[PDB]
Amino acid sequence: FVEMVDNLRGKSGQGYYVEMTVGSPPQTLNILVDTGSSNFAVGAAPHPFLHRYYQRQLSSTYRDLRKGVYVPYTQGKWEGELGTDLVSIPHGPNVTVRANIAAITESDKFFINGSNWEGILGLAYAEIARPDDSLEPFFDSLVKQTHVPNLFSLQLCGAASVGGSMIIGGIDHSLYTGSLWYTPIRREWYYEVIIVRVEINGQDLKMDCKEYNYDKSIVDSGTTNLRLPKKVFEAAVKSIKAASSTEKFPDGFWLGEQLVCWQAGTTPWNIFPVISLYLMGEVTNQSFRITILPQQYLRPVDCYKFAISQSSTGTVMGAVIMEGFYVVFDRARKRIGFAVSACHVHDEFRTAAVEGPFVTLDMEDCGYN
Ligand SMILES: CC(C)COc1ccc2c(c1)[C@]1(COC(N)=N1)c1cc(-c3cncnc3)ccc1O2
Repeated sequence: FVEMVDNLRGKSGQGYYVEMTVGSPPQTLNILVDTGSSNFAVGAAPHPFLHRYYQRQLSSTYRDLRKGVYVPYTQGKWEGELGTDLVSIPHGPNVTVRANIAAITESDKFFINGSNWEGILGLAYAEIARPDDSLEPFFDSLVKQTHVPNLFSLQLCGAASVGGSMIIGGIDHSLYTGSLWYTPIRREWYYEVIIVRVEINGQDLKMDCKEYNYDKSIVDSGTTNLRLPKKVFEAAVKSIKAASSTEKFPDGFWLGEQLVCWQAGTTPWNIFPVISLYLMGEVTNQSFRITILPQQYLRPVDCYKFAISQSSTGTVMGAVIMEGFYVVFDRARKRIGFAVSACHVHDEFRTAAVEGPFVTLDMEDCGYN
């Protein structure tokens, strides 16, 4: 899998992208890697923000599905024309598949001014594909048409340029240390999981665990922050406020509405607590925990942004979580694996951790229905 190592690039806060080719002859595009959606959609018109775009008129293998698709989402929208074409991944497996491609023809707040990507690769399941679940997501097409095993894994490395690895069809042991610990994929739509317990500096938040997953918890490479349900965010901030009493901060800061600054080099990591999420384990009454540092949740913009935010769509384990870990999207076995990332950023005192097993009762009650 060495050829796939370091196949991800990006700029801080603008997502991680992978190089792809579409059409014959192949057209090279950079594509945002998104485990939080399920469409393969590429710019197909000369939007001023785009370095390049899909030109269907140059492709002999293009097939028109003669159908439109309309996709608003919480932070923008895109609209496009459905088709199929030959798609490959230069720094992925040595294969070419015929996949659905939405040719983006109108969008709002979708493309980023200054970014180096031109499209989005939705790695989640058909249930949330647009316009409906009969539009086969790319990864399903890949697995159906080749011998590529039904899993992929992500090592997101963070820092400005960011880098990482998407290992398609397997797992690269050089990207992590210790053991992988697996949590069940609750349902195949988003990559949905169940959080059974939350600690701040080893101190249990002591909330009904249903709150942690109201109305869902997902693993999402297409979200920057750790996003937490409102009630849980509130409780987490109160505890983090308390744990970091050494200094005082404005209420806007905890809402991600203004930065806070330290004279360069004297940033006090130590006054900031670690955060632990316990995830439902593979066995009845068994869990494991993942632990991140302030290096993960205080984002550099020396100034810093608080990168934990409140949510009305449930818990979202975005880049803030994923950058601590090597994450295995084991589709074949309906589970997601976490191990300590070989690239994660740590000091000489504390370190991101994946630890188990723990005894946790009533974990089935933590899921929302
Ligand atoms: C299945 C439905 C409900 C959600 O569907 C969508 C559709 C489009 C869509 C995105 C999601 C989004 C927003 O969050 C995620 N995961 N992808 C998304 C995220 C980014 C993004 C990611 N990271 C950093 N900056 C921007 C850019 C575009 C973008 O577009």
